[PDB]
Amino acid sequence: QQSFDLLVIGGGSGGLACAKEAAQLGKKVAVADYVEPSPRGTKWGLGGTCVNVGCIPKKLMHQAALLGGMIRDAHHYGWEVAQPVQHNWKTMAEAVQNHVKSLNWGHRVQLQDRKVKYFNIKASFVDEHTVRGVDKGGKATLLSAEHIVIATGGRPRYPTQVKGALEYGITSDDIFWLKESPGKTLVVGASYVALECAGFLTGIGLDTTVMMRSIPLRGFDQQMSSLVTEHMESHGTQFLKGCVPSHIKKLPTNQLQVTWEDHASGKEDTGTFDTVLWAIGRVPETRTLNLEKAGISTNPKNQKIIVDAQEATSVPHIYAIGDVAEGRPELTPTAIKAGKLLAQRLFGKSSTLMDYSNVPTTVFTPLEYGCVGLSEEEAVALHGQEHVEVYHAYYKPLEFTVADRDASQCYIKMVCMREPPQLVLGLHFLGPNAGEVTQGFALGIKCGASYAQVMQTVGIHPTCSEEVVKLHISKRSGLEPT
Amino acid sequence: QQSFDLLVIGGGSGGLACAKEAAQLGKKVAVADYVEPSPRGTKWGLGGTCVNVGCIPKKLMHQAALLGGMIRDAHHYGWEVAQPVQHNWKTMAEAVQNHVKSLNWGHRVQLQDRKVKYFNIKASFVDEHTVRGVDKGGKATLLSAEHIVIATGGRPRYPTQVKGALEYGITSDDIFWLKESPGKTLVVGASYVALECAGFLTGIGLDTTVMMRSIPLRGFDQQMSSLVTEHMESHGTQFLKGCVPSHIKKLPTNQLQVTWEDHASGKEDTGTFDTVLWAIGRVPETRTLNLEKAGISTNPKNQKIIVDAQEATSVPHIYAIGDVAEGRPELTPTAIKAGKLLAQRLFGKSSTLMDYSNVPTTVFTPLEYGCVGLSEEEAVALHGQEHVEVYHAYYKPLEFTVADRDASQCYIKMVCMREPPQLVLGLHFLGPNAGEVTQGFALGIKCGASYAQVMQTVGIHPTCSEEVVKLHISKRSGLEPT
Ligand SMILES: Cc1cc2nc3c(=O)[nH]c(=O)nc-3n(C[C@H](O)[C@H](O)[C@H](O)COP(=O)(O)OP(=O)(O)OC[C@H]3O[C@@H](n4cnc5c(N)ncnc54)[C@H](O)[C@@H]3O)c2cc1C
Ligand SMILES: Cc1cc2nc3c(=O)[nH]c(=O)nc-3n(C[C@H](O)[C@H](O)[C@H](O)COP(=O)(O)OP(=O)(O)OC[C@H]3O[C@@H](n4cnc5c(N)ncnc54)[C@H](O)[C@@H]3O)c2cc1C
Repeated sequence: QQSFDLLVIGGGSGGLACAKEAAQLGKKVAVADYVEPSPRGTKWGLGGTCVNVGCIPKKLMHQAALLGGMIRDAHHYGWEVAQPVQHNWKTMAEAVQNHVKSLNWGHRVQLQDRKVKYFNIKASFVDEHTVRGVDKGGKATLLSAEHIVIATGGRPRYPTQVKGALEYGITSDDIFWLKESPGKTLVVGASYVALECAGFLTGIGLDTTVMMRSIPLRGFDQQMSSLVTEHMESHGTQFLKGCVPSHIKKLPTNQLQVTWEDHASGKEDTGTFDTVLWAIGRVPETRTLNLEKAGISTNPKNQKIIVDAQEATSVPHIYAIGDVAEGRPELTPTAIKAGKLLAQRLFGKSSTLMDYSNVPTTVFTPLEYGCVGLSEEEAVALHGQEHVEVYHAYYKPLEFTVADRDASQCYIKMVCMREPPQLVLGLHFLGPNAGEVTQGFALGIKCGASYAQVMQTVGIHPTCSEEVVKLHISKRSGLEPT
Repeated sequence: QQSFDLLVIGGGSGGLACAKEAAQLGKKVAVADYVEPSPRGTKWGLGGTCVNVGCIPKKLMHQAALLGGMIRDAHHYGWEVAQPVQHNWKTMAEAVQNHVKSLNWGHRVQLQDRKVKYFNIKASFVDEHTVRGVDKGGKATLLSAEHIVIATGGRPRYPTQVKGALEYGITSDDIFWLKESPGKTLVVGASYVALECAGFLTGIGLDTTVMMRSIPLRGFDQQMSSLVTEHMESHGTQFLKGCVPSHIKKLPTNQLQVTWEDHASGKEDTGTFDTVLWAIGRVPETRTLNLEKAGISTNPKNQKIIVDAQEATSVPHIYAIGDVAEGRPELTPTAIKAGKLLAQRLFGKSSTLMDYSNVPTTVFTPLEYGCVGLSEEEAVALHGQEHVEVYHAYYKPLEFTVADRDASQCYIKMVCMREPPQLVLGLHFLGPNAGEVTQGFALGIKCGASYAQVMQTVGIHPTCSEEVVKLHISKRSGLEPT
């Protein structure tokens, strides 16, 4: 159609927030969002990855597996539930998918009510102020605007040089939509996406195995990541440490013949699974954009979009947000706010910039891992072991006592500066409702909380989070942390 | 026996902490703890109210009822659990009680290892440096010490002028130990003790009714308390608003004939219940102390012990801690720390005082209510409506969506100062894992967090606590909070 004050490419977490805000600021906004299906042929509605194949489905299926543990615990507190309790993938999927759809329609209604022309068209630049797009039936349509915002996020990544890879494998995109149970599954990866999925899969009774080339959750505090995987294998998830896939052969039975190199024992083993999921990192969606045709530089290694402290780029009126923006953390909350504030800066008269420092997060694994601030190792790198004090503790959730469920791995460590009052650099929590616990402490770090203040902060008894506040044993002291 | 550097009357939350610390400071400590049974004849081990008839049993039975909701939700996520699932009080009680005992022995072992002579003797003063006590078989025993610490807490309170009261009623002390299901129960009270108990009782399938003379949770933010009870009656708990008991008659069937005045409708109705629990406030245990024989002044109204900012009293070497200390909040964490720090001050060389300001708390009702800082109403009283801004929101836990369980009452309000950056005065959370959520924010308030900082604090998605950080709609604005 004609032009708009603002045009947003990608109707997901970041983009939709930018549009809705701009639209709320009395500006004529337009958004184009197209869901190029997955190799396996999966596709979905408006809302981006988080809504359709990310946070939501993941968290809800995790909730499913958790409930399974809840039913065991149930009998300990007096609930005479017939223990031989099966779980069927169809019901769960049905339920999760329907909610996902509520969000699709929920967004369209929000875009309609704020009046934002929605073009389900996959964009690509032609010049510096215009884009061209195709649709379901494939037909061009001229679109331009003064300001443009790229919020195209990314997509899973397939392995290079692995026959059978595309032809038979599936990704995080396909799993939340499978029509029938994945049956026996092999998850290839060490990212949080990998761990979380094998986790709830194990939770719902599936034979699951994680294949890791090297270390777990690269990027996160290693001691905690270590504790996470240890909890997993101690509770059903099978692990293939130090292994890489080389090829997959489908059997006349339709099963998958996964062959691999085991760099930690022999040198090549093989297994048979019903599903093989590749969780090996994502790739920014810039390929199709023709960013070159618009003069928007991007960093070579990670095909992201180089950006300003104002999410700006090569061109002064073109901005990048979310998974595509280099440096920016791949989280839904940051993209939402970043884009929302960007709208505020453009036609809202605000001068506030997005602040990606100390962003709390939580990996939703069987035993949840929530953290905010510096990694221990990360802390000594910036200050030196000499100026860092680390308080830690193994604790036991009251609820775990009567349910008689293992408390190992329920560990908490708080990284502070050694000199008083000892500013807190990072907090790490491993246990039930980790995200629920970490959140509040994030405000503590954004405010500059100190260990001195932590000690003067009474706990809510009885709870797991109070343990965070009861921490007194440093690692330097050498004392037993239990 | 002979004297000790420190003598502690009452081996519970506050006292045991004081002793263990003093004992750890190389001082010879002694503690006397006697559990004068309840009118109904219930009694227990070392550890105080929290361990035996408070936080622990309460929280675990609450956990029981919660699991019941968890089993319903279970079917929605695909868990084919045979819905007609009964719950039996015997198993639960057995399980909860055994854990309670672990704490009894757990404490004795800690007192043995730190070497603290334990005299299961109910004390009473004779002079200013000595006490006299009786035991199981009742036999005196001379005990003195330079410093004395009174940590005798309190005990339930029976109604005055209500025939049938003692003869048939039970208290928070008796419920956690009942040998057989309470059957149909009537809870008389509006304190958190009252609500929490009728709550898990309803949770485990019992016909429960709360009888309230007037308002709920006097002392707490009224809007939130209102929301709490509303959630309860919307989910099984029956309410008798504006009623007072006048007499109880036992029927030849052993049931209880509760007669009462209904100041909100007729003027006198009657009901029949299996159990009647009086949750109408506690009373400090000073009666038996002969505080007069030692010259320790106490405030008339609340028979507590008047104290210094150092938990000191009339006499310079006698200190009071916990439920007996006037002004001090009746919580386990405060008593623990207060007593621990007191030890640090005496023979530890510390000059730090206990800080009872902004203590977070959480009432464990069907739908949990966690809060810290000022009550809204409390805030306008100290600053004036004119200088207070209140942000609020109704939200829906992701997990509630697929389980299809009502989100009403899931409300969050944050009371701040109106002038920027808008210091936060109090935070109120109503929903799942309230204590888990509130804790962290307590550190935020102890640090002086501001709403400006709250807005710059990214949330962990998806979680309930992130809602706390997403708050943007003020009450002044008049806008819809959903
Ligand atoms: C398995 C998994 C689990 C996750 N769990 C969490 C979690 O618990 N918490 C959390 O905070 N984050 C989580 N994330 C990450 C989160 O979903 C992303 O950080 C967030 O979606 C990024 O937002 P975005 O707006 O940048 O892009 P996206 O939400 O990915 O949206 C981009 C949109 O643009 C479309 N598009 C792409 N190219 C074009 C084009 N050329 N033309 C038109 N449209 C185009 C896409 O198809 C899509 O609809 C998870 C991710 C995965 C994969
Ligand atoms: C139903 C209920 C639920 C609760 N839930 C919570 C909760 O979730 N969280 C929380 O933080 N708090 C909770 N509390 C309150 C908490 O238990 C108290 O605040 C805490 O126990 C007070 O500690 P204390 O050391 O002062 O006294 P107590 O723990 O009460 O200990 C006093 C001890 O001294 C003994 N004693 C008394 N008089 C004498 C004497 N003359 N000679 C010798 N010994 C004597 C007593 O028998 C007892 O063993 C709850 C209370 C109740 C009643």
